[PDB]
Amino acid sequence: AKVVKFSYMWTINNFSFCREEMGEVIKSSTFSSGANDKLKWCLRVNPKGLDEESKDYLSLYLLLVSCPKSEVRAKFKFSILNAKGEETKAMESQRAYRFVQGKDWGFKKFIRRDFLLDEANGLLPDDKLTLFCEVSVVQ
Amino acid sequence: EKPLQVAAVDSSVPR
Repeated sequence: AKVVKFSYMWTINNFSFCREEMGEVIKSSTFSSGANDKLKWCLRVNPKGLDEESKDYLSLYLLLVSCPKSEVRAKFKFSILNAKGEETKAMESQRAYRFVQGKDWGFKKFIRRDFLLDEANGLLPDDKLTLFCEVSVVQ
Repeated sequence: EKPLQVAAVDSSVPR
């Protein structure tokens, strides 16, 4: 199995200005590996959760935005950058998931929002949420 | 009360 590792850091500025609706989606800019294979990825966040059951959480997904092949398998890992600059609260997929164009995989309940908004945890310094994604794609 | 994070992986489909 041939594997390409790559990563993306996303800073969401003005986090408290997100819309107060569970529908709302925010997406990152697209990013890619160096393998030069026409794959484009982005991150997707539901700041107020995906749906009623998850409304207390922030949801976080990896989306394969563009891919001219039938499928690609990839492992992934998300983390939050704290006010010290270190990664915290990471979660990984453990195994590789099958992506096709337009498909996303991730965590409906990535982190409870009240924890996020709790000043003492230092995860929204300056009203900014910084997320780090590591991806390992099978080539 | 509720877990801080749930490591269950799924695909963005609202319920």
